[PDB]
Amino acid sequence: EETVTCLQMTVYHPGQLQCGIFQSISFNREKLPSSEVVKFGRNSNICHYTFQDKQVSRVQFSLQLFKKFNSSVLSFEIKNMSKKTNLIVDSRELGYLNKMDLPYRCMVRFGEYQFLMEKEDGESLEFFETQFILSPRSLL
Amino acid sequence: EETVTCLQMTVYHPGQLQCGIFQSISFNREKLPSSEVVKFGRNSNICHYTFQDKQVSRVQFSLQLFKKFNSSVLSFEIKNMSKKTNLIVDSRELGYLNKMDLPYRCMVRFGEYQFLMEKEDGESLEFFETQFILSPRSLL
Repeated sequence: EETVTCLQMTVYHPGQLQCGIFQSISFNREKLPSSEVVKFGRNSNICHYTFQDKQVSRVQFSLQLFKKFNSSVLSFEIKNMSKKTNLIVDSRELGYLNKMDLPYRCMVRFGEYQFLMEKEDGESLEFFETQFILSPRSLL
Repeated sequence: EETVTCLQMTVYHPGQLQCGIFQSISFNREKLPSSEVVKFGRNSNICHYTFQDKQVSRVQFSLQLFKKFNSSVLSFEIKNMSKKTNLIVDSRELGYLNKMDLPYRCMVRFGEYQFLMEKEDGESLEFFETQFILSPRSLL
C-alpha cells in the first residue's frame, strides 16, 4: 500500500465553546480522492466543512490537489472563495478568487477563525486524508 | 450587466464523422458559475464534455477559474486528469495532475483530439461561458 498525504488542521475560534459554529464539523480522519475539491464555508450542501456562522460566506475557501512540476507527490493549493472577507495565509492576503500554494506548515485565518495547517506527505496520488482537531486555546 | 468571459473551443478529431466520439457534446453556448470545475473525459456522470471513446480516461482534463494576482478578471487554468495520456498545451507537455495557466489563444491536444482554445475576456467574476465548435477539418 502507499502512504497517503494527510493535511492536519488545528483550528481555533473564540466563540468555539459558546456559539455553535463547529457543531457540524467532523473530527474523524477523512479520506478523499485527489480529484476532490475540499470546501470550507457556510453552505452545508456542498461544504465538506461547514461552519454554522453568519460571518461566514457560503463557501469561504477551498483546497485542491495537484502535482507540482518536478515533484513526485501531491501539493495543496488554497483558494479564497469569499467576496466579503480576505483570507490570510501566513503573512499573505488572498483576495476573492486568489489562490496560492499551501506551505507545508502555515497559519490560515479569516475572521476570528484560526487554522494551523500541517502537511505530512505521502506516495499516493490517488487519495489524500484531511484531519480536523479542535484547539483548546488560541494559536495566536 | 457585465460582459462574461467566454472560452471558445474549436475541436477536431479524425474519426469525428465516422465514430460517435462527439455524439453527446453540446454546441450551445454554456454559461457556468466561476466556482465550477469544467470536466472533459469519458465519464458521462461528471464530465461537462463527454467523449464516447475508449482511448479517453473517465476524466481527461479539467478547467478551473481564478483571479490572478494583479488582475481584474478571470483566468483559466488547465489540469491533466489522466494517468495514461500526456496532455499537450502548445509546445508544453502536462503529466498526470500537472496544471498550467491557459494562454489567451492556444492549441490543446491529447490523442488524436485537437482543441483550439480562444479566450475573450469579461468583467464578470461570477460566471463564464464556454462554447464548443466542430471544425470541418484539422487545425494541424
